[PDB]
Order: sequence, then structure tokens, then C-alpha cells
Amino acid sequence: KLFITEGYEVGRVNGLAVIGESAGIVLPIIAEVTPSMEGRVIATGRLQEIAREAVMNVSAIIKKYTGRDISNMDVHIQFVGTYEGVEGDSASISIATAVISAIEGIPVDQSVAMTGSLSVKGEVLPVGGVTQKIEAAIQAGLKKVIIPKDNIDDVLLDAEHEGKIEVIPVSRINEVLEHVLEDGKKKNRLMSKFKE
Amino acid sequence: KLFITEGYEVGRVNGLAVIGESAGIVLPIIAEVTPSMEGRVIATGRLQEIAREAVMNVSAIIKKYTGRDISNMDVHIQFVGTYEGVEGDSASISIATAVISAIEGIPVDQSVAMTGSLSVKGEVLPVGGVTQKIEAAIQAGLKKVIIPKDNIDDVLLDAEHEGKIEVIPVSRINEVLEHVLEDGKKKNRLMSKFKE
Amino acid sequence: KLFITEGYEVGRVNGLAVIGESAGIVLPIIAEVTPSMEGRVIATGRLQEIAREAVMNVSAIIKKYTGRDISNMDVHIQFVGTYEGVEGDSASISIATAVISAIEGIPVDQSVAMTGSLSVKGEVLPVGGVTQKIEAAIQAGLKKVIIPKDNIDDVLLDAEHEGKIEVIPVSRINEVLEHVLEDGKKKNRLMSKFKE
Amino acid sequence: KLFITEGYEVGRVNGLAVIGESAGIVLPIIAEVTPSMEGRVIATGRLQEIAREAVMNVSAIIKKYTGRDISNMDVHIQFVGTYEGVEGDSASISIATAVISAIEGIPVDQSVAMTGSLSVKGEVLPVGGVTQKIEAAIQAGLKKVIIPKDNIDDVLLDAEHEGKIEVIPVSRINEVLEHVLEDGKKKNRLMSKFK
Amino acid sequence: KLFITEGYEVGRVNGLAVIGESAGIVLPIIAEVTPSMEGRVIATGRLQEIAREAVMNVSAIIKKYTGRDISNMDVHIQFVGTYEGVEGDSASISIATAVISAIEGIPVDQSVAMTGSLSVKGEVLPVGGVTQKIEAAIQAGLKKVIIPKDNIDDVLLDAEHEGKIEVIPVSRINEVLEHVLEDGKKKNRLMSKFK
Amino acid sequence: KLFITEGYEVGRVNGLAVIGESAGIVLPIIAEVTPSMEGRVIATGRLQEIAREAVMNVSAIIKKYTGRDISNMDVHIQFVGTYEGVEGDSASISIATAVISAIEGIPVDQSVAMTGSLSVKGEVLPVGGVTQKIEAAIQAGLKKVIIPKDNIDDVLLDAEHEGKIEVIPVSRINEVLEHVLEDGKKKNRLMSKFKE
Repeated sequence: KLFITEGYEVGRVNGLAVIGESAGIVLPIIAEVTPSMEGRVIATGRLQEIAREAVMNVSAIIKKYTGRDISNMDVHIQFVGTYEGVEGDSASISIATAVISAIEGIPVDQSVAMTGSLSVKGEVLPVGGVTQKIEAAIQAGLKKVIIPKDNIDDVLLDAEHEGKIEVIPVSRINEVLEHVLEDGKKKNRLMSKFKE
Repeated sequence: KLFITEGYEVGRVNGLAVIGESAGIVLPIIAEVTPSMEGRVIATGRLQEIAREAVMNVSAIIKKYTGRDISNMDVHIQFVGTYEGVEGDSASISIATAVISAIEGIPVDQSVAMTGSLSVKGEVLPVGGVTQKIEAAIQAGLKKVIIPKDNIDDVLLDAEHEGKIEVIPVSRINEVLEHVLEDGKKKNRLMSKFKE
Repeated sequence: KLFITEGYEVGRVNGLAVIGESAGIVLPIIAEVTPSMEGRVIATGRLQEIAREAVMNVSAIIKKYTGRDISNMDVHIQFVGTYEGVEGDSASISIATAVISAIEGIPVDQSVAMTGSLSVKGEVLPVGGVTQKIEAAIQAGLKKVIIPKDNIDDVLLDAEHEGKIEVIPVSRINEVLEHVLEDGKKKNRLMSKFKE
Repeated sequence: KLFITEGYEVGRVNGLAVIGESAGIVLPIIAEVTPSMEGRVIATGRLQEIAREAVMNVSAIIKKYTGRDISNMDVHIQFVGTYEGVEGDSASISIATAVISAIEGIPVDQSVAMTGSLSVKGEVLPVGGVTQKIEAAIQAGLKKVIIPKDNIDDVLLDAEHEGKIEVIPVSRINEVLEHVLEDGKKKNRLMSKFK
Repeated sequence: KLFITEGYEVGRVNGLAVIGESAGIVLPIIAEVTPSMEGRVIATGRLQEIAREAVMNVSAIIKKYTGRDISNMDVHIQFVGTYEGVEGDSASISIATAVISAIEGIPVDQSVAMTGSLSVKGEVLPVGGVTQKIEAAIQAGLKKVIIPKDNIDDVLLDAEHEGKIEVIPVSRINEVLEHVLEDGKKKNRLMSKFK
Repeated sequence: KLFITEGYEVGRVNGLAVIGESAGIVLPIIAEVTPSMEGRVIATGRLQEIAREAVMNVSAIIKKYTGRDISNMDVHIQFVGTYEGVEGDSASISIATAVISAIEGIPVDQSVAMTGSLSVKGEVLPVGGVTQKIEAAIQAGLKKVIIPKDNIDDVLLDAEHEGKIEVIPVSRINEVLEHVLEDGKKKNRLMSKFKE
């Protein structure tokens, strides 16, 4: 499997994408950071413009709400596996979440997938293919799926499939973080910083 | 749903496009500006070139009628959703309003769709697919549609469809802003600078 | 259409192109010049390197004969219309003529198209696709087509096409301007300048 | 033959790739490192950004464990053969393993192919086309193929491929090395470096 | 028509090229120089890499024999017309000759075509399509064509065509010049330098 | 004729290649080197990417055997003639030999053709089209052909042909230079640096 469907890992997020025109796929992301000792964003293959964009957009939300400054770090991103035919989302939230997870040292729940376009300002924007994505997530044996609030009426799931996964709509990045970050002290202290 | 149909949002605009050749679609965009900290236009996905190009072309009236050089900013644009098969306006008036909007901190009416190419002189010039695009504005429950003054004769709706949306033809970008920017003191001061 | 067939309009020039084979097109150029708040030619698309080349060459020629130095100045050059397969002319004289107009604030006869390449010394060099260009100018209802003198013998034109446009051979940039600038005190001031 | 298959070689590793579809290939990487007069990573072709990513992740591995700084050296990464179309794996473990071999002047078992992506911290991450690649370690005649552990279950070999190669699942870069570096003094020096 | 067949012009040279994989065309070039007040080579369309290459090579030749320095000039180059379907010659001598012309102010003979590739050393290297280039030159009413010496055995013309054009084989750039530059004091002075 | 068949020239090498899939061809190359105005590799036409790949792959070796850095010079490469439809060897030995030749001032025997790719470790790796290449070398009236030791079994000469060319298989760079570089004191000195 290319994704983990349970437990908790630092820097790792199950995103979701569409392949060919219908189908959904889990899109697992890994982020790492090392001091740049300005900094670069390192990712390769077909979805790397998407990673640079998600990173550019979270760096500002990171500097603003907390201490750290992404300018001073290299941020090293992979999509775990290869992804031709795959259209990801602009400024994807799973990628920004992985980055936040890596910098804070706080593990992300892998039983939760998510799909979302991040505004610089930290909103969760709607996205396409949302039904086919939640389907892929149901298929991967995932438990929850985070989606933009404005994608709520796009969720076109047969009754049996709405019993199979929780659909948690969000409209800001802090709410994403409350949902997927592992419970503890470090999460408590990050969530505070995020009052607004 | 990928677009919002009422309310005012900063940097957010419901543009109009044509999916393949068959039909119009709403093309909601967000632009956001940050300090450059040389300045770039950041966009991804299938219409990224069109978005950089469009910001390139408008930067003209963005500095020249008003305040800032865009090479002093990073301009962050996204198309809210995925847009394969979609042909986007050259020099789009939606992107230029989105950007002018995000920079001035002046919110834009989401109930008003628009379509047109922005000349380097601030004219709004004719676009194709105007009847299609408006038909999509109508189907999306948008209340008004700004179009090029030159397309006035290409609007070929039925009797019914002509009562459902207000079509507003514009010849210049000041008019587009006048029709979408939120009333306020800030709007007033910005309009007084589109002198002549 | 998107463009302009009669009238006088500043910094806007009905150039001509080929779509590759033998499918002539009217190609409106629009130019705008503002102070750089050095300068730059801001142009988009595949013809942008020709926009720069035509700019360069008209700077030399302008500097030399009016002393006006176009170097503290941002020249925006826009191509009007939605074309692919666009072969353009090196140093194209449409772009040059536009810039001059724009700089000098003197209107251009919209009923006139032109095709040509400009040298640094400001000759008008011959170009491909002369018959096609002239047929697109006819097919657009234009009255006058400026071509290079040396292309005079590459003009064909069947019956359904001769006697249908005034075809104007030129060897120099003042010639081109002499036919297309609007008459008055400023075209007068500037025309003696090229001579001196 | 074109490539190697038998024996031990500084700096060269039989990677595995895909020519897109169901279509695996043996993809040898040769690496060479000189000290610089910082340094840079010289790779050409459609996979050079990945040669850079593989290197950048192994520098972090090497400077933490070993301490060797690879900033002081030019790393030349060459891909063997005229493959077109060719998907690569990010931070590819063949590329890192080649570099490490070059840097520490210790030979690689050619009888082994590998696929995997390397993370900064030294995990080896599951990769696509994993049955395709194993099949091509077979039509090449190789003995072992190293595969990421999290890929076990995307092994689906048939009759005519079952029993033909030794599949080696791994989670960690030390592990990879254990299995391909030639045994002796320098391997043993370098293993304890890590732990 | 796109090229001048007669008389003399500063910075203008009738080159020759092939369209499709046969047919020749006359390829006219203009070069012009302006002080850089660093220099850049300005040229656009499908042949511009060739143009910046011809100039890089004639640079080092101009400097070495004349002292002048193309680094501090802007060199502006056009192909007169658009030349889709066309291959130009590597480093083509018709470009380099238009450049030495522009810079020295000496007219080029418009009634002589030329084809060849210029080495940074001043040698005229052979080229392909030489017969189709010659035919094109004959068809256009050109009187002489300069070709690389090593291309003599590739000149394959019927007897009727032999009579119609002068073929002039060269091996170095100074021969080109001797052959196309207008006669006078400035030519005599230039040729003295290349010796 | 596009190549020389006898004598010795600085920076000139008769490479060998494959025109479409029918047959082999003589690929003559010149390399000239000059001080950098950092250093580039200058090549045009159909095989310019290859040239650059090659000089790129060989520069380590180029620096251990002179001790010039390739970033301290401009390498001007031409293939003499036009070759559309031609597959060059990657990491071409003939391009390395031309370069190394140009830099040392040491002439190369033109009577010797070669084919081969250069490992970053100075090894000569097998290449496709050997019998084909050799057969163009026989028709060209070349006297020897150096090939990879590993293509020794791919040489299917169909005698009379065996008597016409000397086939010299190599496994190392030094041995290519030994077999083509003109005899003298400079060569001897150069051959001595190939070691540990």
C-alpha cells in the first residue's frame, strides 16, 4: 500500500486526488524540514508545483500565528508513489498540514484523509471530485475525511456509504489541525497560537 | 459548490469561461498579495499561464491608474476547483478585479459574474462564448453579468432568460469596479483616481 | 469582432500575420507606456520576443531623431485576439508604430493595416505571407495596407480581390507614420524630427 | 551484455523503473564524487531533479551519522541506457546508495536490484510499479531485488516469476546497505556509524 | 521578393539554407550594431540560436585580428522573412560575414550567396544540402556562391547549370571577405589584419 | 564531404551514429574551447542537447586529466553537417575526445572512427547499432573503429569486411586517447596522468 490507514506519523498526511476523469486516489504526502543553514522547497515529479504553492501559502500562516519562519528551513516534500494521470488540488491542505506537522513535531492521524485548497489567509477553499475522493477514501479503509465546508452539497453518497466514513467539513486550517493532530500538550499549545 | 453567489469577499471574483466549446461555466478566482520579502505571480493547474499573463497585462492599470508596482508583491491566484477543458479569457477582467480588490482591501459582490479581456489601456474588449457564459451565470443563480460593450449584440437569450439576469455592458475597467466593489469610503477614493 | 476597422485611436495598430500555411489574420497590437515608477517591455505569449525586438529597434530610432529616450519607461505591448500557430514578423512595424503612437500620444488610422520588419536604421524590410496578409485585410473590410516596398512583386490577388484595398509600398519608418498618424500639430512637430 | 548483473563495483547500483505503464526496467545509476575548489550535483536528463533530491536526502543522512559533509564535493550522477518515457522514484534509493558507495569507496553487489524512495531521516518509502519492476529484475537475470517493506502486498507474482528471485523488504537505508555493500573493514566501520 | 540580387549593402548577406529535406532557399540576413552603453545578441524566430552562435564565433575572430570587441556592442540580427521548415547551418558564415560588415562599415556584394559553418578559429567547415543550396542560388538569379572547400565533391550540377553560376570554394573567413566585401581602402586595411 | 578521412586535427573526431533505424553514419564533431567571458557549452541544431549532456557528464574526468574546470571555459561544439533523424550516443566518447583534444592542443587521428558512452568513472559502456556504425565507417574509407569491449559480440562482419577495418574494443577512456591522439611528448605526459 502507498499509504498508511492507521496510527500516527509525523509529517505524513493522506490527501486525496482524482485520476483519469472519474476515480479518486489516496495521495499520501511526507514533509520534512532541515535547517537551511534562503530556504528551498524540494519536491519532484508531476505534483511539485502543487507542493511549492501549498508551502508558500502555509509559510505565511506559520510566520503570522507562531514563531517559526519557513524562509530559514528546507522543506522536503514527496508524494509517496508516482502520480501520472493525477490532478491534485491548488495549495492542497494535506501538504500544508504535513508541513505544519513536521515543523511542530506533532503526529498526524492517518486514519483521516482530507482535500482542500488553502488560501494564504488560512481558509479552506472548495475543490473538485469530492464524491470520487471520499469513495477512494472509503475504499482505502479510511475512517474520516476532511472536506471544505463549501463542498458539503457535492457529497453524492449512497446511504450505505454514509455510514462507512465520517465527513467533517472545515473552512479554516486550524480546524483541520484540531481534527488530525495527535492529542497532547504540543497540540494544545499550537491550537492556542491560532486564535484567529 | 466552488463559487459563492452573494455577499462581498476581498479578492474573490466569479469570472465566466467556456468548458470545451459546448457550454459556459463560472470560473471563481481568489487573488491574494503578500510583500515580496523579485515579485512573482504564483498559480498552478491548468489555467496557470493565463493567470500570470493576465496579471502581467493588468499590472499596467494596477500601478498606472493607482498605487503599487506588482514586482514589489507576490500575487497568489487560484481557480477555485479544477478546470480541464476550460478556455479562459486572455487578459481577463476577473483576474484584474480580483487583484485590484485584494490589494486595496475592498470586497467584491459575488452575485455579479463577469467576462471580458482588459486592454493595456483599460478598455474592456469583446470575448467569445458570451451567450453560453451568461446562460451558466443564470443556471448558477448569479444575479448580474458584466460583459464587453462589444458583445452586446452577441447576447441571444430567450424571453424567459432575459428577465432572469441583468446584463451590464462595460467599456472600461473603472465601470467594472464601480459595478462590483463594495460601497464605501475606500471605493470612493479609488474611483476618484480612475480619472481622467 | 474584437478589434477596429475605421476611426483613430492612440497606440493601437492593425498589424497582419499568417496562422501558418496561408491563413492571414488581422493582429491588433495595443501599446501603453508609463514611467518605470531601469524600464522593461512587458509582453506575454509566443510573440513576446518580437515585441521586445520591435521595441529595441524603435528606441534606437526615436532616441536618434527626437532625442526622446525610451529607457526610463515601461512599454506594455498586447496582442489582441485568441490565436495559436501565429508566425509573426521580426521587429514587426505594427509594434513599433504602436509604441511611437503611444509615446507621442498621436492617434492611428484604424482603417489601415500594415506588415513589415524594422531595421535599427529604420528601414522597412520585406516579410512572408504578403498575399495572405492583404487578403485578411480585405476580408476584415480595411481600406489601406502598408507593405514593405520590396514585397511589391509577391502581391498576387485574383479577381475577387484586386481593386478592393489601397495597397501602400514603403521603404522607411517615416513613410509608414506619414500614412497612419492623425494630422495636426504633433504629427507635424514629430515628422520634421525625422529629417531635422 | 549492456549493464552489469554479476560481482562488485564502486558507485554503481542496479535501480528499477518503469517505462510508464506495465513495463518495468533495470536502470543502472553510476555515481562519482570529487572534492570541490561550494560543490554541486551534476546530473543530466529528465530525471536530474530526482538525482538532486536523492543526493540532498543522503547528505543529511551522512552528516548526521558519519559526519562526512557532502557540500565540499561534486557528485556526478549518470543514468545508464537509452530509456525514454521512464517514470522515476522520488529520492530514489539506487541513487543515494550509489553516492554512498562512491563517497566511502565501497563496492556494490550487482546481483541486486532495488527500488524505494528515501526520506531525510533514512526511511525507505513504497513506490509504484512494484510487480513490474520485480519482473524486470527477473527478465534481466538478477538474484535479489530490494523492495520497500510497505510494498510487500503489491507483490503479485504468478507461476512463471514465483520462486525466481529473492525479494528483500526493507524499511531503512542501513538495511539496504547491509544487503548490497561488499563485506569487510569499511562496511563494518560504516555500519556502526549509523545505528 | 525577400533578398537583393545586385549591388552592395552594409550588413546584408545572401545566405543559403534548405527547406523540407531538399529544396533550397536563399536566406538573407541583416546585422546591425549599436554601442551597448554587456552586449547582447538580439535575434528572434526559428534561426536565432544559429545567429547567437555565428556571433559568438566571429567575436573571438574579430578580437584576435582587429582588436575591436563585440562584448561592448549590441548585435541585432534578422532573417529577412520567416523560415519555418528550415535548417540553418551551425555557426553560419553568412551571419558572421554580415556582422564583420556592420562593424567595419564595408558593403557586402549582394550578387554572391554563401554557405558554410564558421569555427571559432576562422575555418569554413562543410555543410549539408549544397547542391539544393546552389540550385536555389541559380533559381534566384545569383551570380556566385561561396561554399566550403570540403563540399566540392558534393556540387552535383548538369552541364547547363555549371555555366550559370560561379562556385567559389573557401576554407577560411578571410577568403569569404576578400570575395564579398566591396573594394576600397577599408577592405585593403581589413585584409592586411587577417594575415 | 562532411568529415576528414586522414591526417590529424585538434578537436576533431569522427564519431559514429544511427540514421533513423536503417543504417550507421559518420558523425564528425569539432570542439573548441575559449576562456569564459561562468562557462557554457554552446551547440545548436538537432543534437545540441546530447553535446551538452556529453560535456556535462565528462567534466569530472575532463578536470582530473587536464585540471581545467569546464565552468572556467566556454566549449563550442559543432557536428559538421545537419543530422535530422540521428541518434547520438549519450555520454559520447567522441565528444569527450574532441573536448580533451581541444583543451590539450593535441591532434586526433581522423582515420579512426569511434562509438561508445563514457561512464562518469571513465569506463566505456556499450552502445546500440555497432555493425551498422562500423559499416558506415567501412563505406566512409575509415581505417579503424574503436568500440566498447562489451559490443565485441555485436560486431557481425560479414567478411571481406573484416579485412577492411580494424575493430579496436576498449573499456576505458585512456585507451581511446592512446589509440587516437597524435604521438609526441604532449600525449606521453597526458597518458602518464591516467592512474591512481
